Amino acid sequence: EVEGVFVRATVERRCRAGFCFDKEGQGFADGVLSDEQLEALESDPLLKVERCTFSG
Amino acid sequence: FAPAADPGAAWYLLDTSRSLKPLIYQERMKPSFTSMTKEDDEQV
Amino acid sequence: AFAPAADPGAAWYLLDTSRSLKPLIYQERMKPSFTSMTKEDDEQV
Repeated sequence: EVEGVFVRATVERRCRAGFCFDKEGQGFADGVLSDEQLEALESDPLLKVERCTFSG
Repeated sequence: FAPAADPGAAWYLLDTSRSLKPLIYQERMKPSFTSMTKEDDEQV
Repeated sequence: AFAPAADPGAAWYLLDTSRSLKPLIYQERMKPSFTSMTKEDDEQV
C-alpha cells in the first residue's frame, strides 16, 4: 500500500533545472528510497494537504 | 567577503533592527482544525 | 485445501490477539474552529 500521497493537487517543492516549482502533487511519506532527496522534494506543503492513499 | 566597517557611535547604528512583534508561539495540537480532519492527526 | 478454524482456549494465549492501544474517545467539533463547517456549509462533525 501507499502510506500517504498528500497531493491536494500540490507538491511540496519539485525543484528541477535549477528552479523550484510547486505542482504535480508528488508528495510521499515512506522510506522506500531517496529519503535524503525525499527531504528536499517534501518538507514544503505551502497549500493545504489532502492525504488519499493509492494503495500501491 | 561582505564586511561592514561601522562606527556605531553616532545617534544611529547601521543595519538597525525593527522589532514589530515578538516570537508568539503558534500551535495546531487540537482536533479543532482541518489538519487533523484531512490528515492523520497532524499537529503543527 | 469457506475456511473454518480450530482454536484452543485453555492456554492463556488465545489466537488473534488484540491490542487496545487507547480507550475509545469521542471527538467533536463544537469548538469555534474547522473550515468544512464555517467556510463550507455547516458540518458539526
